[PDB]
Amino acid sequence: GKGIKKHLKRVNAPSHWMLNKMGGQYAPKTSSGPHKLLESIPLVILLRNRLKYALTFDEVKMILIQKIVKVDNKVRTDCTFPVGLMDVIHITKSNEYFRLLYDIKGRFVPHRITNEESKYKLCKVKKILLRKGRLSIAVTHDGRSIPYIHPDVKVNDTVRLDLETGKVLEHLKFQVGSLVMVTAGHSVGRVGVISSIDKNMGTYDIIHVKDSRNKVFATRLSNVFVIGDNTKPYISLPREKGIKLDIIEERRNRLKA
Amino acid sequence: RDGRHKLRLTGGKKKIHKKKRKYELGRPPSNTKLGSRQVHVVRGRGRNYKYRAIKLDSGSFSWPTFGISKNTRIIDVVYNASNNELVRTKTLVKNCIVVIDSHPFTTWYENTFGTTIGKSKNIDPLLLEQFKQGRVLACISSRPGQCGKADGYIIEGDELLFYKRKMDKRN
Amino acid sequence: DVQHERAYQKQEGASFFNSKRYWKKVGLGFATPKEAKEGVYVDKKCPFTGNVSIRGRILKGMVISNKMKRTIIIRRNYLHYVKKYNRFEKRHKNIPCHCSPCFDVKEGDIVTVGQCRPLSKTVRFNVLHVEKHQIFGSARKQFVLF
RNA sequence: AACCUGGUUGAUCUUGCCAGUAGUCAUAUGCUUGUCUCAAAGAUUAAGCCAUGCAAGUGAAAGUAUAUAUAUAUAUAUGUAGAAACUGCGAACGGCUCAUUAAAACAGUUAUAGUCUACUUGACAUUUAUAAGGAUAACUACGGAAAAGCUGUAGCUAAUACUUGCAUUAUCCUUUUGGAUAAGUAUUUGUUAGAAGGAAUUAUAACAAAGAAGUAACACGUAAAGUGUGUAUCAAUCGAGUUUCUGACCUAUCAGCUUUUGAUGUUAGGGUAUUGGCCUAACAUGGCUAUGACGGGUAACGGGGAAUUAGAGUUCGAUUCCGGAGAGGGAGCCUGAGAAAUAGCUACCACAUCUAAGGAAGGCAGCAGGCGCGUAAAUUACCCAAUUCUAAAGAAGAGAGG
RNA sequence: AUUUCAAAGAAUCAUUCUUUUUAAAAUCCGAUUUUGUUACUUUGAGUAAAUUAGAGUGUUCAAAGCAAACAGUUAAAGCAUUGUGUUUGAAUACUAUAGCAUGGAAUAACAAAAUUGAACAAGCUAAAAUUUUUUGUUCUUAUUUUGGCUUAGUUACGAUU
RNA sequence: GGAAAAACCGUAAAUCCUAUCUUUUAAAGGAAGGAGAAGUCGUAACAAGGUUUCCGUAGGUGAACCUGCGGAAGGAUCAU
RNA sequence: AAUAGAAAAAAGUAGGUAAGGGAAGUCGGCAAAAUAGAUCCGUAACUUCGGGAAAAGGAUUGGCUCUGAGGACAUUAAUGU
Repeated sequence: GKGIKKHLKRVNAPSHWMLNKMGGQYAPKTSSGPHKLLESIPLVILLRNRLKYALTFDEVKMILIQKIVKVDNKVRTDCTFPVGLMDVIHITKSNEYFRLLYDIKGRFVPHRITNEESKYKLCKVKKILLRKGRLSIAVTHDGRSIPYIHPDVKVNDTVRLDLETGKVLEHLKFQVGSLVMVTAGHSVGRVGVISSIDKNMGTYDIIHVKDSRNKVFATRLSNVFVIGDNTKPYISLPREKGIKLDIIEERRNRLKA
Repeated sequence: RDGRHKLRLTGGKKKIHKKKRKYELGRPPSNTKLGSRQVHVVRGRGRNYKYRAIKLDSGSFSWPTFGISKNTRIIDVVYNASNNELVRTKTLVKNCIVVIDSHPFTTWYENTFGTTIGKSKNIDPLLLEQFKQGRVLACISSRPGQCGKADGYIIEGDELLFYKRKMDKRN
Repeated sequence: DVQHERAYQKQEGASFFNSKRYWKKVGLGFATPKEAKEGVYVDKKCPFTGNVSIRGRILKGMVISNKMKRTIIIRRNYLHYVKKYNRFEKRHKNIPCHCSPCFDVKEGDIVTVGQCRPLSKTVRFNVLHVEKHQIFGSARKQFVLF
């Protein structure tokens, strides 16, 4: 016939899966679900290839049957389920909580998080729709639907979201003084303050972002994730704090240990 | 069927490969005539259901000027914009001119305002003259071949004048 | 006046029995022409009063032919870089484009067209702005560098 | 490593070729071959033909068991297994070839305000009931036909298969509250009113008509109140179709092509999932062309890329990935979210197997293996452990794959 | 061919690189900031991996791979409030000329360009805004102010060799 | 409510007839080009090659060629 | 009309028509037959470029019931005959 393609070659899979050349022929194909294929990881990769609690896909299946993994406060059950851009992985046997974040090279690391901050997540809204009876709803990059959102919150504003009720605690404006995290552009995996906004009719919109070392780079509006307000990042950043060393310096640092 | 296997923009005869795909469709055309309501269900791609009315007679007709509708039997097909064949054969199609039995509207007006919402817009004499003789000229608006019913509106003013002149120099 | 093709012509979405004609704003920094707006004409593929709308690319071209009902043929001339010789050569492409009754377009006029949903087999742009400009010789042989 | 030599003559210097030299993820072949790692391999010739075997199924809390087997407590209670079968979901992916095909397909680049979208995700629904209607399989009995994944009767009986169908909430006023009134999701029509996008005939709100479809008569036992399965609308998602722009080999001993048989446009329809000559009718008389149209050739699938390169380049790309195309040649169809599907189907032509001659069954460019073609190419191997996929998803399957 | 030439300061080794100011209009509170199109060019953005160039890494060496390293005859050490091995690596670039955004002085094009075309000040005129408002569920009217248009004046008024 | 069966448009396989194009390929006889030998007949060209050569052209001839007409020097003269 | 009636055979002569074959008949396709009107398509070698040409070779054609196309006048665009 000519249906949907269900297979995925290991070579054809995203580079940031970080799989080798010689390990079989087919990758896990992510199931359909709350984050885009190219913009996630399948849970198998997280358990086996990153954390190393399984050496085989089979061990991942054995782990998954046991209801000891929870993503987003709820138990999950399919191996190929997506990890998502911002979420909380909870491994209940050893009492470990991870929040998923980007490094500074462009791949996902599971980052050790305290029990207290584990009970919330950060959700970018992609759209806001007006549904019957004049009740607004917001639509998230986390695949999740938000009923009864503030009219004060607009499309690029992010929102802090509880995991027990699924309701909003507060929100972070996309104002030109807010911390932004880069999600998929060439300079993916950085944090900066938002210098400047440029609006182009009918076409892509670019935002100029400044690093803590005062380096500047530009990036496309589509992939920009608000991550706090000028006081602090609202979730705990991983080790390099979103700050990218330049290659020469990085190699110089590596040697000088 | 759809979208290829006809000549190049230059006038050239473009080659063919890619054997006809199902998603082209080009489903067989339906006439639909004036009789007793009879409709067939059609299963369209992706499980879109459509309704094939093959005969009809009873529509939803709207008096646009007062924004109100009544259901009425449709007396005859009298003019078609496109080919004369459809009107001759007594077959309905979207933009066709039929005649409706005006007793519902007449009854409504008498009940509501009196005499044979946004009140008192005062009819039109030409339309009124038609109205006394009890069967009134209307344009079907909905698509019978898609929607399984034929729904329309009473013609008015300038549009009315145009259809009257074309329909009936004059042979 | 306007209509005499064998179906009534209406300007749908104008409305007639309540309110207090019809035209739209087109955007992208273009200006809705006065001659479109206070003109009386009826159309369906006109970008200032049809159901059609502009989205996609915006290009400038030269009009070659005016001789179909409301439809024009524009040539885009351009310079093609040839890697072997570090040099250019002229090449060109015709885009058949819908017009409007609003403009009055003469062979050799410059026009700014926009992309839109397919309106005929090869009619896939529609004119947004008429930049008037006299030409010498024949437009088919002419070269403008836009 | 940005390299040159021998050959016109009696001797000479040029021009000029031929000859040498090296490489070639580029084939063949001759001789020889001790090791070890690594590993291409019936593409060029015949998209030629195929014997035999294998290559897609699926039930570990959770639709259906008086076939049958079984463990505890007192014929009864619970349960536990369960051949068989209906039903469900997949089998529309994979894998293989490269014949077709030169603005086609393809690559980057748009658009979808022109649309469809199962599984999965998150929001979350409206005009007899202490529990409803049959009829059917397996199964039983009698059978038929040389033979086929042939199936005839008649008697049974279930289902998350098929089929019915049961309240109650919301609006306005005195003023926590006391009264009155409303009450169809898509979809489609007519009428108007008008959180966002560059731009709305958009989201949306009202009025008057029609209106699908639904909102549990289903299964477990979960938290020291839960799960499965089905389900309307929206969004998300895995995607798909169209679609903008720009990019190609050789040929002028192919120069005018295209328009009755849609060519180019306008209007109106029909059709589509949707736009459109996509298709019908009526009307225009256009559209393309030496900046090479229209033809012809290609021992031409495209690209990522490959070989050779000092720098330009030149040749190559069946072949690991992506995309396209096709399943002997053409054509037409069913089902379903997804197919013009080929280990779905119907027919023709070209081939061709079994037959007691009445009829029946067929498609290796899946993997093996055979014949033929040839310059030219491997085992009828072992295994589902890994890699992954499909399932009622651990536990089963997979010549996908190792 | 031609339409904006230059001048001053600091760094550095004698040169080099860098900054300041110098016409005119509009605009903003005597001071503050905007000004043809396009090619071209610069940065950027957004780019599948394998391949390829390439950083890291003693596969026994190499072809390679994408890993690994460290301490410990079995514990120290660290840090967790009697428990827990620790550091990690999988960079970078390229990914047409076309398309997208972007700084630009030169070089090119092109636009604008006198059997004539302006720019402003004055006055009249028709459109809009502002203030008022006739009359027992609502129909009017009236002054003023702003953009468009008809008509004398006034400017370094207007054309490179 | 509904199986068989038919008719009509519409897809439209396939079969046959022409028509053109394409591709090799047969054929008496004709007429070329090359390759091979020591064969015949000449003496055309190279020297003023024993009539300067060569061109264009036309006619003739046994062939090499000869001749007319008009050119050229790559001529045998750069020059009273 | 330089006759009539009746009969009805050979033969004659002016005619028809023949299964299956299709020029085998004959010096010889002679005779006979086939074709043909029109509209719409399609039309070669070769050619003194004028032709060849109706070439060749196709298709269609009734009756009925409709539809469209094509004028002339005269009222003060529309309205009429």
